[PDB]
Amino acid sequence: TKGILGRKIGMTQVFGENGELIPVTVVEAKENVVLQKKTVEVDGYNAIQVGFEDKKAYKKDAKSNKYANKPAEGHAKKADAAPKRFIREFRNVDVDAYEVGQEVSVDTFVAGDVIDVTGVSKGKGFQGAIKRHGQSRGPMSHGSHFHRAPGSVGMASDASRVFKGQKMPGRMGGNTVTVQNLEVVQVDTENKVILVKGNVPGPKKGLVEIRTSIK
Amino acid sequence: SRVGKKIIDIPSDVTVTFDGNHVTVKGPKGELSRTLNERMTFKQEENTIEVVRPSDSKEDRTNHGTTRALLNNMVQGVSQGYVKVLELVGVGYRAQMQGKDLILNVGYSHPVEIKAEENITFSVEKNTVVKVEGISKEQVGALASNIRSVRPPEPYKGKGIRYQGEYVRRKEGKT
Amino acid sequence: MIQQETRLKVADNSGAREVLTIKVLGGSGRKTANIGDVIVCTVKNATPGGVVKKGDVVKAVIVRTKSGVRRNDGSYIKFDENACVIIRDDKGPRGTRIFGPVARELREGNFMKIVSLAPEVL
Amino acid sequence: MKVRPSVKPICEKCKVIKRKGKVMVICENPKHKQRQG
RNA sequence: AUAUGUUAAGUGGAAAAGGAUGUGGCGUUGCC
RNA sequence: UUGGCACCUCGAUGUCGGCUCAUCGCAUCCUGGGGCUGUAGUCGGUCCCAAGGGUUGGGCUGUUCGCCCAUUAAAGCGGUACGCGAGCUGGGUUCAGAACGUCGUGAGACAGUUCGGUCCCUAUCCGUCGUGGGCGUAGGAAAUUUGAGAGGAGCUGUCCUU
RNA sequence: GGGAUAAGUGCUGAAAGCAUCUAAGCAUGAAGCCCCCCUCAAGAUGAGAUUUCCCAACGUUAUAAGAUCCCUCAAAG
Ligand SMILES: CC[C@H]1OC(=O)[C@@](C)(F)C(=O)[C@H](C)[C@@H](O[C@@H]2O[C@H](C)C[C@H](N(C)C)[C@H]2O)[C@](C)(OC)C[C@@H](C)C(=O)[C@H](C)[C@H]2N(CCCCn3cc(-c4cccc(N)c4)nn3)C(=O)O[C@]12C
Ligand SMILES: [Mg+2]
Ligand SMILES: [Mg+2]
Ligand SMILES: [Mg+2]
Ligand SMILES: [Mg+2]
Ligand SMILES: [Mg+2]
Ligand SMILES: [Mg+2]
Ligand SMILES: [Mg+2]
Ligand SMILES: [Mg+2]
Ligand SMILES: [Mg+2]
Ligand SMILES: [Mg+2]
Ligand SMILES: [Mg+2]
Ligand SMILES: [Mg+2]
Ligand SMILES: [Mg+2]
Ligand SMILES: [Mg+2]
Ligand SMILES: [Mg+2]
Ligand SMILES: [Mg+2]
Ligand SMILES: [Mg+2]
Ligand SMILES: [Mg+2]
Ligand SMILES: [Mg+2]
Ligand SMILES: [Mg+2]
Ligand SMILES: [Mg+2]
Ligand SMILES: [Mg+2]
Ligand SMILES: [Zn+2]
Repeated sequence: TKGILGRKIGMTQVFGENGELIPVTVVEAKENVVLQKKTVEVDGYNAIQVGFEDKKAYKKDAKSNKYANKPAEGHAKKADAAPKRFIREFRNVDVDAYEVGQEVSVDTFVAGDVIDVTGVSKGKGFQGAIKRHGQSRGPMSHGSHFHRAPGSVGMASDASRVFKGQKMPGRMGGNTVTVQNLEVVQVDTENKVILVKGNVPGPKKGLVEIRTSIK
Repeated sequence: SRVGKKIIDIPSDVTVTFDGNHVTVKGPKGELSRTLNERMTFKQEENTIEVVRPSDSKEDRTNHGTTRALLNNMVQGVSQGYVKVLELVGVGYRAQMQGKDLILNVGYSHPVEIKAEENITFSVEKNTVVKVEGISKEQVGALASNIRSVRPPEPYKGKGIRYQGEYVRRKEGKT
Repeated sequence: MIQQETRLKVADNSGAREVLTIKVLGGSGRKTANIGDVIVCTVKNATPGGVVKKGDVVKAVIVRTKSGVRRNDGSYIKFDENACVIIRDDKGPRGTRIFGPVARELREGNFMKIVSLAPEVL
Repeated sequence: MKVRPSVKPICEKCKVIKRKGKVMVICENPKHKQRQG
């Protein structure tokens, strides 16, 4: 029913009521604004569009993404908002309960809420079968010349080909990942911070999306 | 002999309104409606109705018998209705009315609730006797079947929910 | 972190001195046991005159590990050695005396007699 | 249920029927239930 | 396409001993 | 499977076992549903549906197989050149040395045994895993997206209560 | 969790006075099927949708929105 955008700051720990140790992820979710309401009538489905982080205003001869371009400035100005660095949609919210241009404060979530956190996992670059697919090494001694190779990739005359989906070296990480059934440990109104039990995908400063757990 | 060729003596209270191919039998005890076969003739007198088949194939005899049986069942259900009786055997086996639904205590960790449907009314007389009355014969049979299948009878002691008059095959248990 | 072929000192007076882990109980493919888990083991060394003889295949509960355990409050206990106690079917120790400190975790496993006999529970 | 290619009455109360294209025997004696297959 | 019929199994479009109120044509017959 | 046949390959289609990596069938080992029981219960026997997932770590032997130890819900049976050596090993097996038993007058040999004994190749095409450039998408662009379709996931124990 | 099913289990019900789960109808029923969960996905050439930005004269020359070259870099490689 709820959603908000934030940046992952880092990991720390808090002590629970019973003295239990709760590892937590600090998510900073300032400056969230509803930019657009998509509806079944116009777009074919219901969603709100949320911009997260304020950008600098447009200027001529801007060289980087720090400054809004004219299409982005117009789109944001339609919501009476500053242009935003990150923009994402939430289809799990009630379209009625939002006004275009309203803020989305962290206080929308309460302690004990069960949430799903979505983000882009850390990149690992080109990685082999051992690291990328958890495969086993060959022997490291006893004459072996097979240590980190992927092994056999097919059978023989039948099928005289490698099947689709064969696990092989390649770029690893940098994929969208949703971690389900995390919990809100604390919401701190100042500093606009949400404390999430456990760890969430991605590097520090990366964008995360928090939604009320679907399950 | 034959079943479909047999005539039906409609009740004086029941108004068998033959809506063409479709049929609708409003009577003292309720109303019924289902579309009879689209290849049969349902010509009726003022006080009687007699079904006739237009063909002679296997489908002709089969459809004629089933159509006449359905019509007679609708007439008898409008007139007198239908009663299904269930009996509970076993220590602690009881049933009760929670308003319209029926609760059964049949030895599970939980009771089982049997909800009432339209034109169906339940009734549990003693602790261990139940009854399913209604106009439609098929619906009454189906509800009684569900009530019985909550806990069907068992051979070693006859425990469970049995039909009134059901013969339960019994077996000595080699205790 | 006890696995197959791990050797543990015995912390009772059952007669076994050192045992070798044959199996970690608790499900298919389980590799490692820790404090409070039950293992199958063979007696490698035994004290003469004891009840449990060298070569016997017995069951033991781990009461001390070098890897130690982590507790719910973020605190840890680690020991300088790995030790176990030979138990009967009903979890009671086969011996009459327990030596060395044992971890509090044996309370959760209902090894209450072993807990009572130990000089120290930490 | 007896599932076998040879479906035939075992006792005098056995009845041979055809249900959904399968030759079956139904009887008061549950041991005599058969389905061809 | 035309005429008469058969099949309801997609049988047609891979198989046997054996089993079976599946259905059609033929008959010799019995009770009524 | 042991074979029968001798149709492809003798200007070479690398043989057993293991390792790595799988993939498919169902005649189902476990788990799910169900009928019969010479099914009281707890357990079983047998048959039917069911291939989603799961289906072990050691001792001996080159072994496959098998026996054993200890587990497990279970430790299923098969196909894929008895899957997989331009992926690995090389213990075994068709190599030169040597020895035993045995046979042979002998050189030597084996319903046998024993110790030792070089595993080459920089990937062109298809295939597969990743990752870019071009053009198209009836103006050009920035961002947010629907989802035709595709992939992934799918297991199960013990205890308490009733 | 929902929907449809397998083996089954039925209800109603004739053909065939009876009986019959089936022939017409009506239900119920599996870790299995289709969804529900996660990810990719319009080269889906059927190339989809929404919001916002921009607007020229005479093939050429210079441009708009927008980008790139080049340079400082890393959470990416
Ligand atoms: C390591 C290099 C050698 O490769 C191999 O030995 C192997 C591993 F590649 C090899 O044995 C291949 C696989 C062989 O082929 C197989 O032959 C079988 C009969 C049949 C099989 N298939 C068809 C079923 C074939 O694949 C064979 C005959 O080589 C002997 C190939 C032929 C063409 C052959 O003779 C070639 C020329 C062979 N050879 C004689 C080596 C002769 C042995 N040797 C000599 C040396 C050496 C010489 C000088 C210096 C140094 N430092 C070393 N090292 N090893 C070389 O001088 O070089 C190679 C390529
Ligand atoms: Mg390994
Ligand atoms: Mg190496
Ligand atoms: Mg027979
Ligand atoms: Mg066909
Ligand atoms: Mg066919
Ligand atoms: Mg052959
Ligand atoms: Mg010839
Ligand atoms: Mg050859
Ligand atoms: Mg050649
Ligand atoms: Mg099968
Ligand atoms: Mg399966
Ligand atoms: Mg298996
Ligand atoms: Mg092979
Ligand atoms: Mg080899
Ligand atoms: Mg090969
Ligand atoms: Mg060798
Ligand atoms: Mg001699
Ligand atoms: Mg050697
Ligand atoms: Mg789709
Ligand atoms: Mg396609
Ligand atoms: Mg479980
Ligand atoms: Mg488009
Ligand atoms: Zn019988």
